[PDB]
Amino acid sequence: MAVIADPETAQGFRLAGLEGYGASSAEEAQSLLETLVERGGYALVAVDEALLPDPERAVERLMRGRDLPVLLPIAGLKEAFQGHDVEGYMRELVRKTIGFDIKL
Amino acid sequence: DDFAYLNARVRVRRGTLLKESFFQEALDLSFADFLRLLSETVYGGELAGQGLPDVDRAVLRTQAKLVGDLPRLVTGEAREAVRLLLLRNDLHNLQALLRAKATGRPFEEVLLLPGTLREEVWRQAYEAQDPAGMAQVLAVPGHPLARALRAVLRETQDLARVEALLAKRFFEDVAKAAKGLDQPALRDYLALEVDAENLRTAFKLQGSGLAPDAFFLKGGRFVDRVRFARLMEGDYAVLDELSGTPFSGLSGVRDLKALERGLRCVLLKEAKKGVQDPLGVGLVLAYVKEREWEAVRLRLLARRAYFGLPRAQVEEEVVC
Amino acid sequence: AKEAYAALLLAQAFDGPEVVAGAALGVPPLEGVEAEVENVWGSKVPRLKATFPDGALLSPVGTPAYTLEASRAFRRYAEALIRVANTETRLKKIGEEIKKTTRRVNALEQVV
Repeated sequence: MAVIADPETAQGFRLAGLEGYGASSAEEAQSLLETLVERGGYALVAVDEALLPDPERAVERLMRGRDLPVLLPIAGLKEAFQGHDVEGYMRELVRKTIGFDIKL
Repeated sequence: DDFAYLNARVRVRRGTLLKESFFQEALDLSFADFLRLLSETVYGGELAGQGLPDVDRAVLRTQAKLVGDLPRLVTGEAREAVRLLLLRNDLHNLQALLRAKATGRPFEEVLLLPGTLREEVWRQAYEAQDPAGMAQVLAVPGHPLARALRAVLRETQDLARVEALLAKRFFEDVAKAAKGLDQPALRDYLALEVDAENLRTAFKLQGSGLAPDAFFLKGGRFVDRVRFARLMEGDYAVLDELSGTPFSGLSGVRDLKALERGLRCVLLKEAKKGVQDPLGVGLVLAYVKEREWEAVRLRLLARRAYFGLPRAQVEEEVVC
Repeated sequence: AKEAYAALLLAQAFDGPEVVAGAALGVPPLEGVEAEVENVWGSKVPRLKATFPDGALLSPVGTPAYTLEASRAFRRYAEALIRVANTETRLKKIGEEIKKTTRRVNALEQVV
């Protein structure tokens, strides 16, 4: 596994026996995501939310087959006071995923 | 040699510490006021820029400049009695180098915060055909590691069971070295500390059920083998049994966090008693442990100030 | 996430950041996490799980008393990540299958 979340958060990831990085800079982290797709760290990547709103960009540019880096829009510890709209993230999942803007 | 010479310098340095109104007014700010309030005090002598590695490097450098001096400046019985306070750092560096030699990751891998030994010994002590040679080049004369690593080196060259018996041998050797000379305020302190150490070891090894008496040591007084076993198995009236001891408000505590909070508070309370002996070793003890309490509380307040955490997350951690 | 972040911040606040970094650099990367077939609608999607050995913890009597709690916290954090991972890749596959069927219905009607 691998993340590119924050330069402070990845220490606990390495403490869990798990590769993690940190840049906190969006274009530089997109470059790191490019070279991390290329050195594929066990097919699972978590990318920070307010570093890349969408993690899909590097894989949809390079690797249009097989979806090997499973990309997760992970959060960070700065917004661990509020969570920043879990269910709003699910509403944008539904709208991005089937095209239809519905609520309940 | 002379305790009063070191004690004068330690009392001067104890004259300059941070008060309670500092963090009580630094309990609610936004990290720029933190940089502001740390621009004035003696920790600001090494603050280079701004940000978290700057603050951490400043705290470690000021602690090495202001605390790591007193293992020097005396010679003989005084340094043999004062070196057994700030010696956890040497164990951490030595076990990091031990696991780095047993792993294969390069010698420039670890960061190696300063303890009591100069780092040229560390640079020289990685290449050795015999790990007894590593302990020999590590050996400054009356050192506890210099006579503990060669003590439990008598099985193999480089294993992890060696490291576990190294930790146990270190604890019992520091307790025996406290018993082996005359300081009436440090022997009881190290006995209470190693009692705290194997008590919280028993708390953080609950639920497993492996052989406890191989992990239990000797050198404490408040606990024994049967309380250790009945604390490793789950009933906590034995933890409620400890009354009269300075484990006073610590009763009915289950989780690791509140446990370690209570143990750190009782260690700082019983280690602040060292003004009882204003000539011997008690005052430098009450300086060093108060200094590390102030340093780690400064670090936690730095983390809260930067990341904007609620003060209700920190309020329980400035209680003592 | 909130609980593991609280545990990590209190961990490397009371204990030194250098020694918890050394404990992080002593732990192996725990290799062997992998992904296998879910052949839903004739389409393999990878479900993921890890190995995570629990008996061989490096010094369970750890001279840092907070790296064990942070280790369990980030272990539960990585379990939450892999569960959300193999939930949402299934969700995205079902969603693109719905839009593929919908454009095939509308194309077949409006063309042939």
